[PDB]
Amino acid sequence: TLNGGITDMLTELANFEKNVSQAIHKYNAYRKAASVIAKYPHKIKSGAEAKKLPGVGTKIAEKIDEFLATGKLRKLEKIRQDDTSSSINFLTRVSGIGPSAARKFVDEGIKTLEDLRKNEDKLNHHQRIGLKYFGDFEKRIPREEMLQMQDIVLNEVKKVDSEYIATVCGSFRRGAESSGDMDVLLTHPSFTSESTKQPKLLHQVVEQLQKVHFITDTLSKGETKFMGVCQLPSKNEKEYPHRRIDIRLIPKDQYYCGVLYFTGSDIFAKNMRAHALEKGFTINEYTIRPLGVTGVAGEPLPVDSEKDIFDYIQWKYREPKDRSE
DNA sequence: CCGACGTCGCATCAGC
DNA sequence: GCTGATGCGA
DNA sequence: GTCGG
Ligand SMILES: Nc1ccn([C@H]2C[C@H](O)[C@@H](COP(=O)(O)NP(=O)(O)OP(=O)(O)O)O2)c(=O)n1
Ligand SMILES: [Mg+2]
Ligand SMILES: [Mg+2]
Ligand code: NA
Ligand code: NA
Repeated sequence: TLNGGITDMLTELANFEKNVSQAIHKYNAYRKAASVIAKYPHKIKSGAEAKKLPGVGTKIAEKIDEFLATGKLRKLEKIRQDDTSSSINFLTRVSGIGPSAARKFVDEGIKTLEDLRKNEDKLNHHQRIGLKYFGDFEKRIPREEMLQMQDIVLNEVKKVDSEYIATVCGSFRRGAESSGDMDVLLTHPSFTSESTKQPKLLHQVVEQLQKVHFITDTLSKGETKFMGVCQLPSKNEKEYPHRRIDIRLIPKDQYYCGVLYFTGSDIFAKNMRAHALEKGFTINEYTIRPLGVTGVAGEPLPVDSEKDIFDYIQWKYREPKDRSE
C-alpha cells in the first residue's frame, strides 16, 4: 500500500514489455524496481529519492516524477488506448497463451474471449483448458479453502504410499491470507539424486487424485512436474471454482533446495540466485554448487535446511513470511 | 558504452 | 531422437 | 531498463 501507485505503475509497465514488446529483461528490470520500492520504508517523494535505490535508474526516476506530480503517466495512457497492445496484453492472461501466440492471434484478428472460443480449433490442449476456466483462474483462493485442499491432497498421497511426503509450498507457505493457486512439493525415498528405483511416482499420485475427481484437467505432465486443474467438492451450495494446481516431485535428498525454490517469492528467488552468482555459487531447485573460475559448476555442497543455503551466500535467514519480495 | 540479466520443466521445432 | 532452441510456465 | 565493473 505504501508506494502502491508507483509499484502498480511499474508492474503495468512491466507486463507491457513482457507481453507486447517481448523484452523480458525490461520486464525483469521493472519488476525488480517495483520490488526494491515495495521494501523501501519511506513514502517516495521524488525521482531523485528513488534513483538512489538499486534497480532504479534515470528512466524510472523520471516516470516516478511524472506520476508523483500528475497522478498518472502518459506512456500508460497511450498504451491503454492501443487496441493492439490491450488485446495482446489481455490474451496473454489465458494460460497457454504468451506474448508470441497472443500476437499471432491479434495478427489474425482474434482478440476477444469470444474470438478465442469460435477459434478453438487453433488452440492446443493447454490453451483450450486455460480458456475454459479463465474466469475461475482469475479468482484468488481463500486460505480456508487451501487448507481444505491440503487435507485432501495430503490424504490421497498417504493412500498411494505412506512414505510419500507432501508439502504445500508457494504463497501458502508464506502465510498469505489468500493465494493464486496450490503448489505441492512431493518426495519419496525411492527417488533421490543417486537413483530412481521406482517408476511413475508422480504418475500414481496424479491418477489417485484423478480417480477421486480432485484433479479435473491436465495442462502438462512429466516425470517430475505436473501442471493441472483441481476443484474442491462442494456439497450441493454453489460449486467452488476450479483452481490451478502444480505438483513438483523433487529428489528427497534435495528437499531443502526444492522447498526453497517452490516457496518463493519468484522475485525473491531471482534476487537470491543473482546474489549467489556474486559469490561464485549457483542455485536451482535441486542443488547449490560452487562456480569454478571456468564457469563450470562444481559438486553439490551439503545442505540440511533452507538456512544452510542462506549461510553459504552470507544472507540472514528469512522465514517464508518475509520472502514475499 | 556494451552486455548480461535466476534456473529450471514440459511441449514442440529446426537441424542433423 | 539427439542437441539446442523457442514458447510458456513454475 | 539497470548496472556491472
Ligand atoms: N518465474 C518464477 C515463477 C515461480 N517461481 C517459484 C516461486 C513461486 O512462489 C513458486 C510457485 O509459483 P506460483 O504459484 O506462480 N506463485 P506463488 O505461489 O508465489 O504465488 P501465487 O500467485 O500462486 O499465490 O514457483 C520462480 O522461482 N520463478
Ligand atoms: Mg502458487
Ligand atoms: Mg503455481
Ligand atoms: Na540506482
Ligand atoms: Na499466459
